[PDB]
Amino acid sequence: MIVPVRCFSCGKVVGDKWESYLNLLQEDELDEGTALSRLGLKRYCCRRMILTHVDLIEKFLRYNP
Amino acid sequence: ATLKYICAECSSKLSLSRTDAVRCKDCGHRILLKARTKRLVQFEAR
Amino acid sequence: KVFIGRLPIMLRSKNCYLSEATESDLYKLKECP
Amino acid sequence: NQEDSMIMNQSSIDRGLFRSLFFRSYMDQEKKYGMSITETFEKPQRTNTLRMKHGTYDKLDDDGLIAPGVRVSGEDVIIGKTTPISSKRDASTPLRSTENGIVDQVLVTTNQDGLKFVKVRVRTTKIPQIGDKF
Amino acid sequence: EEGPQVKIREASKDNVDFILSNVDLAMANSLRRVMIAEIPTLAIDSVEVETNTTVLADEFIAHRLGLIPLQSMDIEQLEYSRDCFCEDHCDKCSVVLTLQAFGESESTTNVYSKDLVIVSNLMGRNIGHPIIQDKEGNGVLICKLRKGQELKLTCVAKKGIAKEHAKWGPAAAIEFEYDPWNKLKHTDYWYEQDSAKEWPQSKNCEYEDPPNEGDPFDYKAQADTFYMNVESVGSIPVDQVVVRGIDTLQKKVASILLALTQMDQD
Ligand SMILES: [Zn+2]
Ligand SMILES: [Zn+2]
Ligand SMILES: [Zn+2]
Repeated sequence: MIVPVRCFSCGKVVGDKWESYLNLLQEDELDEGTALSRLGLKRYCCRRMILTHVDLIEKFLRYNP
Repeated sequence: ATLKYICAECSSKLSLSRTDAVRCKDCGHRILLKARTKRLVQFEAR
Repeated sequence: KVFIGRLPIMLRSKNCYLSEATESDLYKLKECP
Repeated sequence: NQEDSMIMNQSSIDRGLFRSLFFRSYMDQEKKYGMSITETFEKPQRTNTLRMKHGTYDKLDDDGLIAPGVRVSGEDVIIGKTTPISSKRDASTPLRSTENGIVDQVLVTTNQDGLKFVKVRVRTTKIPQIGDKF
Repeated sequence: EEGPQVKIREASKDNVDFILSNVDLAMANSLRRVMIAEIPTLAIDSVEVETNTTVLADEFIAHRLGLIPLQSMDIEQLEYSRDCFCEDHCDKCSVVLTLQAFGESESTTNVYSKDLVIVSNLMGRNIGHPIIQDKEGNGVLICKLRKGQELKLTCVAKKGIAKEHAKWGPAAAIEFEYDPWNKLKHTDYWYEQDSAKEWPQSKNCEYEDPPNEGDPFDYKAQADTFYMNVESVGSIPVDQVVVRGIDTLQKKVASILLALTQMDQD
C-alpha cells in the first residue's frame, strides 16, 4: 500500500527511503534498527513510519487488468 | 478511437447496444466494465 | 444416471476449484490468496 | 480530551494519518414478465409518466449508466430504468441521499434468465474529523 | 552585536543546530511556530486525471502529489491565485507539471517525484522543480504499475502556507530546549528515588553552567538562551526556513501597526 510520502507526525519526507531501506536489508544485510538510522531517520516518529509500513501494493500488482 | 465497454479478464475494448447480448469476442466471461469518462475529473490535492 | 438438484458448495472444500489452486493460480482467478 | 474523547494532530491528518477509502455498490436488474414485457436501462424524460425523480439525470449516459469517472452527490441518478404498464413509469436508482463521491466501477452483465444485470460502485475517501471514533 | 544573538553550532543542507540567546522565551517560541506554520511555499494543489489504470485510487494519488516537496526558492515572487487577477490561474501565480507512466517493462515499472515535467513558463525563477535528495536521483516514489497500467495527470502548484494545509510546511520538525539544568524550576521531575539519576541529562547541559547545591534558589532568574534545531524538507534552504520565518513573523507584527493606522483616520 505504497510508502508514505512524508511522515505523519513530524514532516520529514520518507517517500524515497523505501527502496534504500529494503536494500540495506536483503543485500547489505543489516538489521532494521540500523538500516533506518543509516537512512537519516533519527526520532521514532519518522522511524516507526518506515519500520512498520506494509507495502501491500506489491500484492495488489500481482493481479491483472 | 472511442470505446464503451471492456472485459474483466481479456481487457479488450468493446462497444455495444441493445440486442447483441452482453458477452465478448473469444472468451465468454460475460462480465464487462464500463471504461472511464471522457470529461476528465479534477481533484483537490489536500 | 439422474439429476436431483444442486448442492451449494463451500469455498476451499474438495469439490471447490480453489481447493487445489496455488498463489499465482488464485491471483489469476481474482481470488485473494 | 475529557470524558473519553481525544485530541488529534491536525497536521498528521493532512499527511494522511488515519484516512480511509469507502466503497458502496447499488445493484439492479431488468424484470421480465412471463408473457413478454420487460424494463429498460435508458435515460428517460417525461414521456407520459412524469414518474421521474427530483435529482438530476444528466450524469446519465444512454445505456442508462454513469461513466466511471463522474462525480455524483445529493440524489443524482446513478441508474436509469423504466417499466412499461397499461408509457414510462420510472425504476431508476439514485445515490443514497446522505452520501456522495465518485463513480468507481460500473459493471454490465446478464443473469441466468438472460436479464440485463448491472452493478455500480461509488468511491470516497473519508478523513478523520471531530466526531469520529477510534 | 546589538540585541538577540545566535551561535550556530552545527549546520548543513538539512539542519541548523544553533543557539539563539538574549531574547524572550515568548519571542523564541513565536519564531518556532512561524517556521512550522506560516512560511509560503509551492505545493501541488490541483490534479486533473485523464487516465489511471493504477492499483491506487485517483484521490489516493492526488494526496501524495501534494505531499511531494517542490522547489520554492523564488516562491516570494509568485502570487497567490486568490490575489492574482486571472479567472482561475496562470504563470503569474502557478506552476503546471505533467505526469505520465506506462507499464512498459515486463516487470513493475515505478513512477517518481522526478517524472513530473513542468509545462508552464517559469518566467525564469526557481520554482516547481520536484526536490530530490534521493541517492539514485529519483525522489519520492509516487506509485507502481504492472503490465499495461497507465496514468496521465496534470498538476497545478499554487502558493500557500502550513495553516491552510500541512503540505505547505517547509518545517519538518523543530528541536527546542532551554535551561537544561532545571534552575528556573519550570518543571518538577517525576521520580522513584533520585530525580537526577533517573532523568537523562541533555547534550545541552555542557553548553551551560552546572547547579552547585549550596546556593539558594535564584528567583530573579529568567529564560535566556534557547537551543534550537530547525530541520527542513528542501522546499526551502534550511537557513531560509529561519530567516523567512524571522521575516514573516516580522511582517505579521508589521500589519498590526499598519492597520492600527488606517484606523486613526477616523
Ligand atoms: Zn517523523
Ligand atoms: Zn472477453
Ligand atoms: Zn494567476
